[PDB]
Amino acid sequence: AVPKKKVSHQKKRQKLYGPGKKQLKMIHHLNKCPSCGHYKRANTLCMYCVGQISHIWKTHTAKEEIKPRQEEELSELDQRVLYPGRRDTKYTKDLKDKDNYLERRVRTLKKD
Amino acid sequence: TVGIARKLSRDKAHRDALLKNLACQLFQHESIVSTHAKCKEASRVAERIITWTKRAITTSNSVAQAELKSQIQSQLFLAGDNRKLMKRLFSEIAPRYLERPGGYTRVLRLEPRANDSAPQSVLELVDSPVMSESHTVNRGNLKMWLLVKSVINDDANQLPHNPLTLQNLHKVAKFKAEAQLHGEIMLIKQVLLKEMSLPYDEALENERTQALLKEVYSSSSSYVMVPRP
Amino acid sequence: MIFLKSVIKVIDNSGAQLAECIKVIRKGSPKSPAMVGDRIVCVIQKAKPVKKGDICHAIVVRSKQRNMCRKDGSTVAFGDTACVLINKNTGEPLGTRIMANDGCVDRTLKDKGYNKICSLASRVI
Amino acid sequence: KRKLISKKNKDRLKAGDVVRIVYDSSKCSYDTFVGYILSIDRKQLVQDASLLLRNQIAKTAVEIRVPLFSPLIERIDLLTPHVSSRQRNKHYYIRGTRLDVGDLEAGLR
RNA sequence: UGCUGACAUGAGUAACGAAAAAAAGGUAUAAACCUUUUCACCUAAAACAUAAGGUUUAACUAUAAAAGUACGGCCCCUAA
RNA sequence: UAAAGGGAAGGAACUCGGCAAAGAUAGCUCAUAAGUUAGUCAAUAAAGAGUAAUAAGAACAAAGUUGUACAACUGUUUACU
RNA sequence: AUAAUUGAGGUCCCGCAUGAAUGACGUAAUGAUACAACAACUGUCUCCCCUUUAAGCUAAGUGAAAUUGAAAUCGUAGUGA
RNA sequence: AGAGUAGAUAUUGUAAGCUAUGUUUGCCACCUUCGACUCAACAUUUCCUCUUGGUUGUAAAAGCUAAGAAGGGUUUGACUGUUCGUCAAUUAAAAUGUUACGUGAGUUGGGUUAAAUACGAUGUGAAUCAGUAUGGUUCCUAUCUGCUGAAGGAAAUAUUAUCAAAUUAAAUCUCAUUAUUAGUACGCAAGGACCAUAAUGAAUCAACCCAUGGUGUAUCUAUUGAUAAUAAUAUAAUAUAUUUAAUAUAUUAUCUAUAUUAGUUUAUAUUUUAAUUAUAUAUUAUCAUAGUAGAUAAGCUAAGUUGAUAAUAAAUAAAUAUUGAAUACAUAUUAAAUAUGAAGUUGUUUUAAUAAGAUAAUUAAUCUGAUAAUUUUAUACUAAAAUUAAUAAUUAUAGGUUUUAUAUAUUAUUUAUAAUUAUAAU
Ligand SMILES: [Mg+2]
Ligand SMILES: [Mg+2]
Ligand SMILES: [Mg+2]
Ligand SMILES: [Mg+2]
Ligand SMILES: [Mg+2]
Ligand SMILES: [Mg+2]
Ligand SMILES: [Mg+2]
Ligand SMILES: [Mg+2]
Ligand SMILES: [Mg+2]
Ligand SMILES: [Mg+2]
Ligand SMILES: [Mg+2]
Ligand SMILES: [Mg+2]
Ligand SMILES: [Mg+2]
Ligand SMILES: [Mg+2]
Ligand SMILES: [Mg+2]
Ligand SMILES: [Mg+2]
Ligand SMILES: [Mg+2]
Ligand SMILES: [Mg+2]
Ligand SMILES: [Mg+2]
Ligand SMILES: [Mg+2]
Ligand SMILES: [Mg+2]
Ligand SMILES: [Mg+2]
Ligand SMILES: [Mg+2]
Ligand SMILES: [Mg+2]
Ligand SMILES: [Zn+2]
Repeated sequence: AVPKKKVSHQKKRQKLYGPGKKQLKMIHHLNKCPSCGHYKRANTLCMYCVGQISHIWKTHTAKEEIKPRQEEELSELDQRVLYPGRRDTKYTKDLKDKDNYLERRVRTLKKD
Repeated sequence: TVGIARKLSRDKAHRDALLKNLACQLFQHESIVSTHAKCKEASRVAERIITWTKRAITTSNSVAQAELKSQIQSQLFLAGDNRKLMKRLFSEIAPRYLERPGGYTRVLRLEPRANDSAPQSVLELVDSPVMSESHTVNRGNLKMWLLVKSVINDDANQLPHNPLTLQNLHKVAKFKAEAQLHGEIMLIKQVLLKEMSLPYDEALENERTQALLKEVYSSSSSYVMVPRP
Repeated sequence: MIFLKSVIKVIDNSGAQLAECIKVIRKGSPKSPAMVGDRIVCVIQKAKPVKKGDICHAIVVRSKQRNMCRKDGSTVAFGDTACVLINKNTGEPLGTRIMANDGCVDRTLKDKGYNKICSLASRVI
Repeated sequence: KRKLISKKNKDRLKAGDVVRIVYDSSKCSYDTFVGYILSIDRKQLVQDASLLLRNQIAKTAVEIRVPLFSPLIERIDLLTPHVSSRQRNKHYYIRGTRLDVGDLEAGLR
């Protein structure tokens, strides 16, 4: 059930980094993207190009932002009177700063 | 039970629900992104559904027709945005594949997602019309778009087209009229140019497209095979 | 296939009605089943007024176990497992006739060499 | 022998049919058997198809599976065609209930 | 089997706590946040009203509105 | 490994011990002995019938009979063996 | 009573060392009590097989525990707190 | 000594003698759990099977006793916590041990040393017992050794692809019954062989899935109860085009099956009244253990199938011999020579590892491998194995597609083609 002795620095090292299985291999399998000569994994669509395509689709197949009929011609003063902007809670604020906790896809290097 | 299909770490009913759902979504949107495994199974379903639809369209036997229809109904959730899906399958989707023998769906490997390392894929219907009127382009077939982009890049660089690219183009063509294909390419190209920084000369582009089509359409070791002495 | 305290029909006129297998004779391990053609020791559990309680020998003549394979690629299975009482050291039927009411048996008995039993039987299937 | 058991033949053998299996006398010395077909066992390949048929003989049942293409069997004669009442492909369910076969030999007399 | 602090070993191991998810869009930022649709789960409840309790946790600082009648306290009256 | 489902021929041969797991042929209406402290206590008696059902066919209530020892009985007890 | 019984029930009385409110004696009912027998039913077993789900396994994210004189920690025979 | 119809030494063997073992009951005080299940490993003082000597007590057959021999094998029940023991049924036999009286970080916990309680006994009593009875508590994710598998690296008498011997590590090694020889030998009769062969099986092991049986959360059908859909049809609204003289007709699309009021408090239901607010319509789906039941393809499996139980041979053990001295005889040799002789040994057979040797290739428009993709013969991960064709040819890996086949359960009262009729057939 339990270790009989403190495992020596050597022994643990050799258990961990010793065998091949436990080592990270080098990703040899990667090649040029036909559309823009950047690196991409083999047998795999380039993540930039596809993303771009998706974006374009979104732009084209964008749904109509259903803006209400009343609020478009609603006086600024009137609006202020109606809907005064409150202070948001800490949690809400945190949620809002997406950049802090949310990751945007990185771009690869150019293959040569 | 063991080894007939994927299990996907879900009990029977739930799995079935998932797969039907995925099929429905694919029919709706033409292209979707999900985990590889899910895609792979979803395609199986979708293809089968398409074939059933085709059979229903074709076969003279009323009994057979009815049965196929029933099967199709069973294999879908026709409720919210899928309410008119039955109609869509027969009228819009199935006809595109009347001449094509299987292979109605295309699965393409993406990058594994960062947070989970789960291997992802695009699943999409093959020959999906890229141009809807009163809309410009449609949320269509990624592969075609990618090919077009590649072609554009090549043109920009003034390099010859890769053989692989040519092969892909040929494949795309096989079940496609030439003029139609050309039109589609043209439609794609302008949009791509707009997206990218590159400029757009219409006539020149058209010419290029024509050239590309022509090559596609009109077709053209150390070991010596010798008889036993 | 018959095992320890399996109960079986006696299809004989010895007066035994129902017998309970206590051992299989030729087979080495006591865990092993007795099948058609095999000789068993049994206790006589029920009899018409030999007596109940008598330990006697019997041959299993038919079984309910489908799966028993014949060389011609066929199988036969019965509605019950039945036996015929025999004589300890003679190996002949203890009864004079097999009950013609319910006296079918497996032709494998003939192959085995239980000719007396086979002839005694109303039908050999 | 193939024609009966063909899924394309209308007048085939069905669960419910009573049949007489006649063995060849030159090959073997087996008696002919009459039985109600509970099931025809069709297989991936053809020659190893069989049928499972039963008969009650004077207060005792007996079921037999016969390999239909065994050269031991000469021909099989349809005695009685099935009735439209009992429905299903395989009639195992009848054994032990009201629907059981009874004595086919007796019926024949 | 000192005491305190720091740092190891087991070990990047076990586990991550009753479990149904999917797509599209927010957002070429999302398994986990929000919205829509699909699917499911609880339903003499996992719902809707409440009592007690408590770092106000809430749909929040521009904040939880009462003369009283199927509104409670205090108040009057007592029980233990 | 856990929590389930099914299982031919056997049917307790298992085991300290049928532990565990099977096992319900109306849940309504009839019909229900011996014994007995005379309380349908026994009794929701067992068995059995009426309606339903003829081998394909929800879930839940409902799981036997008898002998002996001890204690009348419903209750209470070592929160955590 | 079982094919076969150190168990069970009945009876016999050298009660090693019963006995009358530390109650004595037989009974109905009751008991998740404790022994035993029969029926039925079964994976308990002959004898294990298949299937499902959650784990285990791999990838990503997080990330414990008892233990630890120091270890470069094989077998055998002999030796020896 | 003495038994043994005679005669100590076939078989028996008093008391006394000399030893061996550390399997019992003890003694010492160096040192602080019995059974069951599972899996067994080792020993030989051998229970069976193989070889053999002795046997007025070897006629034969059964035995008794002794030598060699550990290759294979050595049981299922009732009783009991039991190991044991008493029976029952078998078996060739049901051998005796050692392994912390093997095995609780492998299971169980019935016995047995706690707390509750009772009975008998002892005690004035609290309580006690080489008593009896019911109940009743430990857990552990494996660091190292070890073992079972599977990889990576590596040094190769120097490479790669493939084939690979010796060898090393193991496995295996059998047994019964029946029949023949033969009712022969032997024997008054009863009884009844060796030697040797064959056929059945027995246990054990391996492989397999054509069939058989099981399963089969992919497989359809049947079915109970509730809900939610899609399509069709009737109704209504709105939107969009058409015709008509915004209106009406009809076409297309979308949305809609509501809602309010009565019937003495509430809630629900019913019916009326209001409203366009519907189908004993087709087909689905969800949930109820896969809701339940009948069948069920692949795969996996045994209760199934198939095969093996490894020869021939070499040297031997106990034993049985030939000649033959030392020692004029005798002596199978603890002399020289020459022979028979066991399920044992060596070997063979089987699996795994290793890789001597062999064939070929050599810096490469497609050298040998890896990474990568699709995968299953393979699989925890790996590894193994198949494919990565799309050009002058040739090669299908998974999914799909087609094919025939299977599975389901209705179908000739049918489908298809031509005009209730003709032909081809499910
Ligand atoms: Mg210190
Ligand atoms: Mg570890
Ligand atoms: Mg682990
Ligand atoms: Mg884990
Ligand atoms: Mg959780
Ligand atoms: Mg997103
Ligand atoms: Mg309700
Ligand atoms: Mg609430
Ligand atoms: Mg036992
Ligand atoms: Mg027992
Ligand atoms: Mg109940
Ligand atoms: Mg009481
Ligand atoms: Mg008392
Ligand atoms: Mg009580
Ligand atoms: Mg991890
Ligand atoms: Mg010896
Ligand atoms: Mg241990
Ligand atoms: Mg230990
Ligand atoms: Mg208890
Ligand atoms: Mg099979
Ligand atoms: Mg099968
Ligand atoms: Mg529910
Ligand atoms: Mg065999
Ligand atoms: Mg080809
Ligand atoms: Zn790119």
